[PDB]
Amino acid sequence: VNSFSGYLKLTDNVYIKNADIVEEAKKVKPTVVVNAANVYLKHGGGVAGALNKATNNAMQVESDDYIATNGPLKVGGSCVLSGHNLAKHCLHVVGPNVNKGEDIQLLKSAYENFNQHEVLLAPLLSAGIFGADPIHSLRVCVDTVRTNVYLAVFDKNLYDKLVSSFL
Repeated sequence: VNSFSGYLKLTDNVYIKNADIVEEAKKVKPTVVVNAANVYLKHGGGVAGALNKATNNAMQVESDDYIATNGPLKVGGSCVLSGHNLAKHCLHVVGPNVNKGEDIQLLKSAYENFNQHEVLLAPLLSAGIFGADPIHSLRVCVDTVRTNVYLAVFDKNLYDKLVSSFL
């Protein structure tokens, strides 16, 4: 049993809810929250900007030190950093950004990072300002992630379309 509430069950391991991931993280304090990161861990907008704002910029300060030591992530890659006030850990995952021309086949590689964690609160990778089709992102998630994933979808209209169209 876990703390996640109000989710629709899509599969054995994937759950979905219309929710603000920031407000959901603050309520649950999950072991892992996933950030929709870029390779520079520059948390300007979208999910990343909202998560970072909720940490009072402490996520960005920690991230800048990580990049100064390690250099940029790979598209499809990830790193584990602090979850600050939101979670124990934040898994920063880089999905391909269609608005930069990145290979959508890298979306499966991105979701494979989730399999290193037994339970996660996450957004749909490469959705929103990363430009991919969220219906596609949900299909790749279901077909790639084997651990227990609780998906937060900010937009009510999109949530209802994801559920209605789910095979």
